[PDB]
Amino acid sequence: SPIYDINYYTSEPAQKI
Repeated sequence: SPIYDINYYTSEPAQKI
């Protein structure tokens, strides 16, 4: 269920993206 929170890969490159 907490798979939706696995998008932290995006939450990391806050500066990159």
